[PDB]
This record gives sequence, structure tokens and C-alpha cells, in this order.
Amino acid sequence: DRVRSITLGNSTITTQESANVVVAYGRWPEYLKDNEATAEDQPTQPDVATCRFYTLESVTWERDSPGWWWKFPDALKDMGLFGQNMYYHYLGRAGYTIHVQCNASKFHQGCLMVVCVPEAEMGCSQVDGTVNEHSLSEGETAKKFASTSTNGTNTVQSIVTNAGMGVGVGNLTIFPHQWINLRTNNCATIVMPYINNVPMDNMFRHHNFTLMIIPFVPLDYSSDSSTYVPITVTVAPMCAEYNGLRLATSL
Amino acid sequence: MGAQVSTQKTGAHIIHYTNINYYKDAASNSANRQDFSQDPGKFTEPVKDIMVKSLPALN
Amino acid sequence: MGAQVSTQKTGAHIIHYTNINYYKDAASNSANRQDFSQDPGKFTEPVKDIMVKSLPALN
Amino acid sequence: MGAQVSTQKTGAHIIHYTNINYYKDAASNSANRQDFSQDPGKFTEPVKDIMVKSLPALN
Amino acid sequence: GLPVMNTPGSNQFLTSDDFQSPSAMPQFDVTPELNIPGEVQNLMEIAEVDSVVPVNNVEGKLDTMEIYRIPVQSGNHQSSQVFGFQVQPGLDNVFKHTLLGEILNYYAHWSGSIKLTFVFCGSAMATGKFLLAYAPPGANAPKSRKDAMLGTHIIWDVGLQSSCVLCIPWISQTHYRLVQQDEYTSAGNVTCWYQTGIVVPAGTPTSCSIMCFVSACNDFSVRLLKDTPFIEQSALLQ
Amino acid sequence: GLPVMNTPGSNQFLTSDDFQSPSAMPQFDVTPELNIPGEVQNLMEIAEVDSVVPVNNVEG
Amino acid sequence: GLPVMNTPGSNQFLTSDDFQSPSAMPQFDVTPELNIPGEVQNLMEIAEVDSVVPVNNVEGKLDTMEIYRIPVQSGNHQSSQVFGFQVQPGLDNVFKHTLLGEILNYYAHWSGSIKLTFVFCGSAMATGKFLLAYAPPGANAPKSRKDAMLGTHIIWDVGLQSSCVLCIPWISQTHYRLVQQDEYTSAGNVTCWYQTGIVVPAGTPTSCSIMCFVSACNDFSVRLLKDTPFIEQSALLQ
Amino acid sequence: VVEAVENAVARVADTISSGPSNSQAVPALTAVETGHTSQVTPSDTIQTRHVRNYHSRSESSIENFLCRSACVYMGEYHTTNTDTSKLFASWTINARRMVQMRRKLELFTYVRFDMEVTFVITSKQDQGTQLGQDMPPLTHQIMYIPPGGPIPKSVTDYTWQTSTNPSIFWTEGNAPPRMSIPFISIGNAYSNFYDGWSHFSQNGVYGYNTLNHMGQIYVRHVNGSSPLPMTSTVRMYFKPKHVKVWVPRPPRLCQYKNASTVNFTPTNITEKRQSINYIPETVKP
Amino acid sequence: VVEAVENAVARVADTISSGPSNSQAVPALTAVETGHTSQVTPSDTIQTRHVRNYHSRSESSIENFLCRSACVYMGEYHTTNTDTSKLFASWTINARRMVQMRRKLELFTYVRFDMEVTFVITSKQDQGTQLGQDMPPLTHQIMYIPPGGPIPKSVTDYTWQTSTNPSIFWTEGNAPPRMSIPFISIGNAYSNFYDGWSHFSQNGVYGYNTLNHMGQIYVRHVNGSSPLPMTSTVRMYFKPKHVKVWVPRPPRLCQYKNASTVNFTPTNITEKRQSINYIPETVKP
Ligand SMILES: CCCCCCCCCCCCC/C=C/[C@H](O)[C@H](N)CO
Ligand SMILES: CCCCCCCCCCCCC/C=C/[C@H](O)[C@H](N)CO
Repeated sequence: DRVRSITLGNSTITTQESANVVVAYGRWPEYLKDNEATAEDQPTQPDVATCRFYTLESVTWERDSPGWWWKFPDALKDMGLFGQNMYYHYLGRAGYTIHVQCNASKFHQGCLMVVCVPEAEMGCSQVDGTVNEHSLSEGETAKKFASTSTNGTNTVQSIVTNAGMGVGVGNLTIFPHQWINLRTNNCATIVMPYINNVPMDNMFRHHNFTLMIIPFVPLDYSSDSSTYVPITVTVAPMCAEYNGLRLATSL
Repeated sequence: MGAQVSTQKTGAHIIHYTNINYYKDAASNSANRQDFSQDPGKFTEPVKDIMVKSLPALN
Repeated sequence: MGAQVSTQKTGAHIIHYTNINYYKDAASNSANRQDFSQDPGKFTEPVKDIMVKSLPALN
Repeated sequence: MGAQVSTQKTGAHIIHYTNINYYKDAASNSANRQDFSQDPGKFTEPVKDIMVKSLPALN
Repeated sequence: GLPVMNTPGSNQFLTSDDFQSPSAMPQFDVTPELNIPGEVQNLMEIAEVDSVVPVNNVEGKLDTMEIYRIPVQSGNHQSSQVFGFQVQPGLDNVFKHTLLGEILNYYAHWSGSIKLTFVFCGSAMATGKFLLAYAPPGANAPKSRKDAMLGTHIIWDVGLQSSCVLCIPWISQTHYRLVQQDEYTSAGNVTCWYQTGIVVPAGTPTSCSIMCFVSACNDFSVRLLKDTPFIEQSALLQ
Repeated sequence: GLPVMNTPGSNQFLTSDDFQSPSAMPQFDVTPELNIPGEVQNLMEIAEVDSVVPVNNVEG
Repeated sequence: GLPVMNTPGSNQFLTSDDFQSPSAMPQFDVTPELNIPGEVQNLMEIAEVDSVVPVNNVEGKLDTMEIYRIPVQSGNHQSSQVFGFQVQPGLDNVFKHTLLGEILNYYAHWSGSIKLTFVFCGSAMATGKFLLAYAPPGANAPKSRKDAMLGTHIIWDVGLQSSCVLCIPWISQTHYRLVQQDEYTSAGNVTCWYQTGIVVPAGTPTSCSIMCFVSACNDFSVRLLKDTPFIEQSALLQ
Repeated sequence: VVEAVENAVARVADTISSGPSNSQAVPALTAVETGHTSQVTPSDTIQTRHVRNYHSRSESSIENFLCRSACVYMGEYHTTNTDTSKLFASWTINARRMVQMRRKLELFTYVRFDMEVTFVITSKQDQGTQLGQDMPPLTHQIMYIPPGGPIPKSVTDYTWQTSTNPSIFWTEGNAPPRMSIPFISIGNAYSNFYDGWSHFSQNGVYGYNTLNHMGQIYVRHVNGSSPLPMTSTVRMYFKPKHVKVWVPRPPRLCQYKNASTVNFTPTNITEKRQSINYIPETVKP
Repeated sequence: VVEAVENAVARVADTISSGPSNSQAVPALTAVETGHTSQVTPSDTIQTRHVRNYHSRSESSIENFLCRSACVYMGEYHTTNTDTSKLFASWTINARRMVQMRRKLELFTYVRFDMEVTFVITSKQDQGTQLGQDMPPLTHQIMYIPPGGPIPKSVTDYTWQTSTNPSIFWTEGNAPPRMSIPFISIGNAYSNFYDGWSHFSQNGVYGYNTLNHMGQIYVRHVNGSSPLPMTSTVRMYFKPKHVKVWVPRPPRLCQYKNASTVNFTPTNITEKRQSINYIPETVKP
């Protein structure tokens, strides 16, 4: 009941302490069909060369950590053939399987929230100003929330209670989400379909969804337990499609 | 004359109304106030394996 | 068209009218002026044992 | 009463309307917006001998 | 022409009416409908989703995550109450900015049962039992475990299942209560007490925290729409 | 549009008329009806109840 | 009379409405209908007719026929590009006054595939091959035959059939693009290169010209009527 | 009695799936000299997927393209003046003075339809040193005169009796007047271009003004009033319906000059660019 | 012909009678880490009586929640002035300047509907030392311009011919004007939030202003009058109908700052109380 295995392409994930799997709105990923298509050229479907697990860089969960976020896509634009296909085409489409891992002993305590947010438009820490692209995303490196109000030009207002969006963070449960309670489980798994208002889109211009990881109960331990506790993310695209082949763009 | 007769909103514990469409576009029609459907499981129960609620959640 | 035809108030010693409902709520309908029921025994005869009125009340 | 009931313009992925004519002349009627015919070959293919489009045009 | 007569109400603009109106774009052709995931049909669907409650809303914590954490610890603390609050889902500070309270503040009347879920976030070696009690109105709030013992309550045992649900049932003399609650439409209170106590082995933290989620049951409804008092402006372009 | 003609009486307010009128609360959901004792249907029902007469209505 | 009530919109004049109206000439007898050749039923029918494109719209040629002629010649000119332009059928100077562009400028949204036909007007003894390429947007325009080789292209061989057709297919993330195109609704570019080169015998001219026609395919449509910016006046009587 | 009428919507063609090919069929090679436009699709030239297309060509039909009100004349007239001709407005009917409607109609050689005519009338108090009065609401009279009818000489001419001419009387503050007109021409269709003469010796009047001849419009105030001067403006709007058109033509390139002729000043084919290869860079950091 | 349509009302669930219990079924024990909300009722946790519940969730459906008129723009314009631009009003269409309607719409990520648009127009005599005149009733013109249309320069610009743009003419003293508008967007739905850029190099314009592009509105007086100055105010009201929405979001906590961005000032989670145990005494003599 607690064991799980997931296979995609030439990659496989096992786990012995999982809770369940969240299918975002009861909708599994799928390819675009004919009575919903607008673009006319025949699309390419690589199908094992792109649909497989890629692992990003880890972060260190310290006693005073506000939280982390990533933007998708553009966190996977340098990951093998998925990224190469992103560079050469005008239109792309894909769903995802996200898996978050964090293990600790039966003598530690803490609680993390793992949430996926579609169209997470963010605000600037200068009210009459605008954000730079660097402030929203550093590729495979995570951005970091703050515990107090922030200053600086072109940077995101990142105090963790407002989640960079002007809402109450305790309401983020309206989105697809799981929890990692250190006494209960050690991993979270979310399956996310393609969610947009058009059937396809350009993968450089538009961030489809943001992954947020926020500790609600801080990490705590006693006398001589282990101090280093990392968190790891692993994401696999699903049902990937591309249209509009031309010469490779450059940022 | 393409009339529609449907029931009015009343309480619980002569009650219908008639309507005619006059314009050629359906964007001119009145609001659709009498349709009451729901599907809450989309947001409250979005899990792969069904949870019975009389059984323990884990194990 | 969901019309209703009912009789008009007249005297004693061509007499009906038609009505259409236009609005979606029954709180928009006109008054109900032609219903004449009564139950006076609720206030004039509220006793447990029936009194015949030709017989003496007591004994 | 000589009413006409026809379908409204809608999209793809209760929808009809009624009309009455009041005037004695047809030049008083409303516009004819729901007729969509075509014959492009009159301007794009005005040739005597038919051209197959998979075969070469000449020879 | 046909003889007619105008009634009171002619030539007014009521902002909640429903009439037919001419189109300024005859025969416009709309974009086909796409089947996007996550379609919402009723606001009550949002109200049945749990959301975290800021129970620890005291001075100095209104802008930190500690506002969500209820503290508990080991030792003899049976006399100390854990928490208590009023049941006013649309008016009290504890509840008015959660998802349920946010939905309620667009309305004037509410009715139905409420769910409170409690989760224990200590180490896997901590054990303990708590008493969660709810008192209908008519008396003052209990000042001891013995008094609260007489209301509607559940005894929660911390184990491999980490979450307990206390349901507040609809006990009321009227069908609806006011979202802007007064003495007449009061609903009572909730309190928490130590049933046994928290016991831990050596090498484990001694202090821990509990969290609380709120949502609405499947008998819940609202009515009488109104504007919300949580948003405002001084001039246009805002 | 359809040709019409207004008659005397247009745009007046008679306090005993009976017309249809738009609702300022579309689709409001009313409280269910309760069966309370003592429902009155006609004023004559009150008139058939005896009541005491002040026959001795003299000064003092 | 019948009691009624007037709604908002009474007594206005909307210039796109459709109502019945009294005739100022009762029982007029119109002239019988004659069956004239060439009846038009849809504006798209005009859009599927080819028309010549002024590709060579450089300074000094805006009032001469040379604006329509693309020049080519023999010798080693593989490094030189023949032509290139953006795909903006209603906004770019190359396309806005052709029949298709003229029809589009009465509308706000367009969708569909486009046909470009190329005809070679050299002597019957000239031979050669050309590469015609189209690049969807997202990158800058190619600067060499090798880069343009990677897009959607056709290799045209000059022979007894004098005309080649390059079809631009509808590749877009939205169903419609704006006639007044911006960065968001861009569509890419077209370029031409020498695939082999032009070879001629003695006694023949060495320079030649190519012409280009544009038309719309059978999946093409427009919407959202508007006034055109190509006609104007300062006062009446014009 | 009710009668159901079924409307058929006409959507555009789908694209069919197509794979690789190596054969002798050459859909891409044509010959424009024939006068024939090639009917090729993307599926003949590339590999394509199957698409179900739901778009409709509804808003590009002639009826939807032409059935919209457009201004065709504006004029002014005073309540009091010392010229005797500035007290009423009059003109000859056509659609040649406002360029938008004219150019739109001139994409076709011949046209035939009915019309819906609307008038918009406004008034204003003339500038002066002494202002302020109490006038009743002004009333306006519009009379149409077919050719050969008697012409008014002033604002009190007997001809305003309008015994047989149709007229409209109107009061300010009400909805704009309107009436519909049938197809009235001695020919089988209206003619937008006429390459001919009025006289059998190939001289006289050239072109459009030979064939139109559709009467005049006169407009006056009815009150006969105004101790202090006032001015009114009348505007006319046309909307065609039940339309048919024949013989499409290339759209007008040069700007219009007058209402009687097709005269023009030579204009360029388009605007210039830097080079025959020039295309601007838009993907830059 | 008449056609009956049956409406199904959807009332809430009843509560079932329940007695004592002593078993291994544990409805009250759950695990929130799964992302699952518990579906328990009072009958699982206490003893209950049977109740027949007649309440309906009719007024919390999306259509009833959103179908109410709300103000979205207010503007002023004069009959006479020396600035030449204060004689007409104009703006770009959206629903982002008045906070109530904006916040209400922003509970959802994507929305699609038709609109009913109403205008409310009032006028007033400007303050001055010399008052008193006799003006006829004022008339107003409202013109909508889709993107790419010619823009008026003044109150006598030729562009007010409105040959193809839809316009409304209106006179003071009548009922407020109204018209309905269909769903007009090049996408499959309107977007309330857009986490992206306008340029393919990840710069340019950020967020909402990349996608809207729905034309402008212009409003003027028609009389061209007023010896003494006057001012008019126009207000616009929106009402959506035939609605569909997707992807709910948490409601806005911080106050709005401008109409182009989601920028905000950090705000508290709620307001404070004396203690985590504090609850006021209300039963006292
Ligand atoms: C009492 C008010 C009556 C108003 C009289 C308006 C009549 C207008 C004349 C009818 C003919 C107009 C029909 C169109 C004329 C031209 O043929 C077209 N503009 C194109 O040639
Ligand atoms: C002659 C008067 C015509 C009045 C013209 C009003 C047209 C208004 C523009 C139509 C589009 C409005 C529909 C709603 C726009 C936004 O998508 C929504 N506010 C939410 O995004």
C-alpha cells in the first residue's frame, strides 16, 4: 500500500514510504486531437527520448528556511533532447510527472508543502516597477523566499506569507498539492496535465506553472542526530509534441 | 411560434412562465439562471487510488 | 404559449380573461385575488367534545 | 399566425428564434444574414479544358 | 397601433434584471470551445476544500508562519488549555480570511455543518492523546477539562494515522444564521485539552506543533449576495 | 417595430392595481413553509367570535 | 391597453441593428431580375484569385513596372540571397495593396494557409534550380542557404512547366492572428537562394527576372469587420 | 401556425493526413499563362496531420459585408436669415460624396438592393451677445422629390403641401426617423461605372452622371420662429439589404477628387524598404 | 407551437439517523498528506436524527454569482473648452480599474462569456458668475473602435462618420442605452493572469497587457453648443452572461496598486487577539 514504482522511458523511480498520487483535476495527460487543433503541419513525437525523468539540483533544508520555487518550463531547457527540441520549434505541448524526495530519521520533525500553481504571475518589490526575467527563474537553480519584506530593483517581493502573489499562503491548498510530514512519508508525487487557454504555445515566452516548496513546521532535531537534510526534485514530461520547425533560436 | 414554457422558482414545505426569442443572435438571449450542477470531487478527491473513508488512509 | 384562461368576477340574478407570465421568478407574479376558502371552526368551536346545539350544553 | 422559427448562430466544440412579418411590402423585411453559399470556380478556374492538378499543366 | 399602457417601473435601470438586448455585432463567429481541465460549476465546490487556519493570531506573529502553528510540549501541563475560539465562520479574525470565510463574506446568510481537521507534526516517537470539545451557546466557555467534557467531543489518539476530524453539527433554532453574527445568532465555541500528555524518549525534541484545517460539509449553503468589505480604493486606476 | 397606440391611463400609479414587475433579487431561495397552528383565511372568521359588550357606558 | 415596460436601449440608433421599417413607397413594382454573368457571393472568392506582388519595393522604383520584377543572372552568385520578406499579409508594404491584403484590411482577424506562385520569365534556353524556404518564428532570419535549408522548403527546377507553388501552412498557437500584427502574433519569413545557378548558351541574354503571385487557400477566413485606413478625405464632395 | 426553417452553416474544409511520397504526380508544377489559379493545399506539399476545422465564412458574405449604416450627406440650415435660401437644405441623391461607403460599393461593377434610410438631426443656439429665450421644441420637415416634381422656392412655398410626395415630420427629443426604400431604377441593376456618353454623337456628359437621376431631398424647420438665430444640421445614413452584386473590380488606390468623375493623381504602388533582402531583427538580448 | 422545458432543482443532502457503535471502522482518522479532503458527516461521529433538508444551492452557482451589473469606467467631457481634448472622452477597454468587479473575476484563472453593456450619462451646468440660458436637450455619441481603426483628433474629425464602427446616439431624459456583445477573443478563453512576456527573448512587456487588445471607446457631445460651459459624465457597466470559468485561485489579500500589474505591499494574515485561549464573556448579569 505504501510501496510504489513509476517507469518512464529508460528511467524508473521506486519508493517505500509514499502516501498516494495526485492527478491534478482528475485529468491525465494526452495528445492533441483533430477536432481541437489549429496548426496544420504534421507534428513530431519523440516519445522516449523526451518522456523520462530529469533530476534537478538539490537544496539544503535548514532550521531557518523560508522556501523555494521553480518555473516550468525553462527549468528543463538544458536537459538533453527535450531541451534541444524546445530550441528548434515554435510550438510545444506536454504534461508532467513531478516527484519530490526528502528522507529523515524517526527522531527528526518537520512539515513541507508541495504545490503546483498554474500561471503564477508575480509582483515586484518596487510597487511602480517591473520584474526582470532573471528574478523569476535561474534555470535548474531554485529561487528563494524571504522571511521579511524585500527591497531592490527589478526583484520579486518574496516575503513567504504572501507567496509573491498577494494572497494568503495558507490558501494555496486550492491548487494541486501534497504534504511531506517527516513522521509519515518521505516523498510527494503530482501528475499535471497541459493547462492553457490555447492548444499549443511557445515554450520560451510563457511559464506554464510554478512549483513551490514551503516549510510550515520548521526542521528540528536533538543532541547528535544528523544535521544535513537535503530535498530533491525529479520531473518527467509526458505526451510531448512540437510544431513549427525552423532554425534554432538563441537567448 | 417557438415559445418555451418552463417552471418558476418556488419554495417547498400557474407556476410556469413563457419566453420568446426575438433576435437573430444567441448572444442576445437572457441569462441562464436555472442550471444547478456540481462536481466537487474534482477538487476535494483528486487522488489516483480510491480512499474508502471507513478504512484507515495508510497501511 | 403557456397561457391561462380563467373566469372573471361577475354578478348574479366573453366572461373569461387570459394571462401570460413574463418573468423567471414567481415573486414577480400578480396577486392571487380569486381564492375564497374558510375554516371558522378553528376559532369558534375549539372544544374536545362535540356540542350538538339542539341538546343542552351541560348535563 | 404565419410565424417562422429558425436556429440561432452559435459556436462549436433554446437555440432558435421566432419572427413575424408586419408590413405588406417585402422591402420592409429585415436583412438576410444567414445564407452562406459560394462558387469560387467562376473566378479561379475559368478555363475550357479541365486541369487535373496532379498532371502537368501543358503537354 | 395596438393600444397599450405603461406601468410603474418603465425606463429604469435595475442592475440585477434579465432582459433581451440587440447585438452590436450581427452574425459574429466565436472561437470554438476548448476542453480545459478544472471547470468550476458552483462556489460551494471551493468551500469544501480544506485550508489552513491562523489560530495563533497574537501580537508579534501576524506576518510570520508561526501564526499557523499551535504549540504543545511534554511534562505535566494538564491544567493549561491548548486553544479555544468562537464559531463565527465569517466574522471572527481566526476564520474570515480562509477560503470558507472568503466565500461567505460575499453573502449574508449561511447554513450547514463544518469540518475541522487536526494534524500532529511531531517526531515519529512522540505519543499522546487530546480532547477536542465543542459547546453550543447559552453558557460561558468552559474553564477546565471537566466542564468541556460535557459537550460534543472526540478523544484523539496520535498514531500512524496523523489526522483527526472534529465535525461541528448544525444545531440552531433558525434555518440560517447571519454572516455578520450577533448575540441572537451565536453558535458556541471550540476548546482543546490534554487528555493524557506528551511522552518522548531521550534524544528527541520536547516541543511540537499541531495544525488545523477548516472546510464545509455536504449540507452547506449560503444566500443573499452582497459586496465584500475586504477590498477598496480611493480613486480610479487601481 | 410593431405599431401601437397609448390609451388614457398610461404612466399613472393606481394604488389598487395588479401588474407584473421585475424582481430585484433574481433566483432568491426562500425559507421553507412551516405549518404553524391558527391560520386565518377570511376576516369574517374573526367576526363570528363572541366578545364582551360595554353596555354600561355611563359617566364615571 | 396592454401593460408594458421599456428596457435600456429604447430610442437609440445602433448602426448594425436589423429591424423592420415602414415603406415610403407602398406597392412599388420593381424591375425584373436579369441573369448577368459573374455574380459574387462571398468576399473570400476574391481572395483566392492570384495577384502580382511588388517584391522589389526599393527607392526609385515605386512608380515603375520594375517594382514587380525580381532579378537573377548567371555566374557564381551562390552567396547572394535572391529575396526575403516577412509573412504579414495585411501590414507589410509588400502585401498590403494586393487583392488579398486589400480584403484583409477591412477585417481584424485572419486565419488560414497562403499560396505563393513563382514564374520564370527567361529565354527558353536558360536552365537553373532555386531553393524556396519558409521559417516559422522564434529565431532570426537565416543568413545562408545552409540555415534556410532547415525550414519548410521546396527545390524548384525550371523547365517546360514554368511555375512553382510554395504553400505556407497554418502553424500557429492561436486560432487567429491580428491583421495589425505584433510580436505576439508573428508568423515568420520567406527567403530564396540559388540551388545550382543559371546557365545559358552563347547568343542569349545573361540577366532574367522572376515574378511572384499571392493568393489564399481553401481553409482561409477572416472576422471582426472594421474601417480601412487607405481612404480618406478632408471635406465633403470628394 | 408555425413553420420551421432550417439554416445550413458552411464551415471551411478540413486538412487530411498525408505521408511520404515518391512518384510522378507533380501537384506543385503549374503554368500561370493559362489564366488558372492553382488549387493546391498543404497536404500536397508537406506531411500533415488530420485537423477538424470548425471555422465559418459567415462575416465575409456580401450581405454581412454591406448591411451597416453609413453617412452619405450632411447639411445645415437656419431658422432666420436674410438670404432666403439659407432657411432650407436640399441636395441630389447619390452615394458619392463620402469616401468610405463609395469605395466599399465600388468593388463591384453592378449592384442591386433595397435601402433603409435613417436621419440624424441636431440643433444649436447661434453665437451672439444677447442669449436666453424660451422656445418650444423645434419641428422638422423632410420632403423627397422625384425628378420632374415642382421645386420649392422658399420656406413658405405652396410645394410643401406634399400632396403626393412622401414627407416626414419630426420633433426634437425623439428617436431618429427611419424608412425603407425599394430598388428603384429603370435598369435591371444600379451601375457604379459607365464608360459611355449621354449623346449619340459621342459627346455631352461622360460617365456616371448620365444614368443616376433619382430626385432630390429638401429639409426645413416648421415653426417659423426664433427671435434669436439658431442652426440645424441634418445627416443621412444608408443601409442596403437584400443585396446582389456582379463583376468584382480591383479596389481604389488613388484618393478621390470629385463626385462626378473617376479623376485621380498618379500614386505609387506601395511604400519602400531598404533592400530587396531586408528583414528586421527582432530576437535580440 | 409550444415546447415544455423541465427544470431540475438540486437540493442538499439529508442526514440519516444513526445510533451507538463499537467497531473497527474509523471514519474520523485520516491523513492530510495525501492531498485528500475528508468526506465525513455528523452521522459518522455522533448520534443523529433523520432530517429532510430542503435547502438549495441556487444562488451560489457561477451564473447567479456573476450576472450583475458593475461599474468599470467613469469619465468627463465638456461642451466648450480651450484645450480641444477636453471636449471628448476616450479609454482602452478592460475590467481592471474598479476593484470590486476585478477581484470578483480574479477568483478564476480563465473565463469565457458574453456581455451586456449599459451606459449612464449625466450633465451639469458649470459654476460661473453668469448663469441662466435656454438650451435644447443635449445629444451624445458613443463610438467603439477595434484595434487598427482610425483615431479621432477632435470633435469635428471626419472619423465620427462611423461608416463601419458601431455607434450609439442618445438624448438626455430617456432610458439608459444598452447593447450586448459576444465573446470576442483570438483565444479559446479570456485570460486573467499571464506569467510570460511579449518578446521571444524573455523581455518587453510582462503579464496581462500582452494579451488583451480589445479596442477603445470615444464619447462626445453632438450639439456643438453651450454659450455657457457645461460638463458631462459617462459611466460604463458590464454584466456577463452565458458564463464558463476554469481553475479557481485564492482570493486577493493585499490591496491593488495599479491596473497593469499584480504589484502589492506586504500585508498581515489577519488581525490579532489577546491570547490563543481568549474568548469573550457574553453571559453576565
Ligand atoms: C421622406 C423621406 C424619404 C427619403 C428618400 C430617400 C430616397 C433615396 C433615393 C433612393 C435610391 C437610393 C438607392 C441607392 C442609390 C445608388 O444606386 C447607390 N448608392 C449605388 O449606385
Ligand atoms: C456602440 C457602443 C459599443 C460598446 C462597446 C463595448 C465593447 C467592450 C469590449 C468587448 C470585450 C469585453 C468583454 C470582457 C473583457 C475582459 O476579457 C474581461 N473583463 C475579463 O478579462
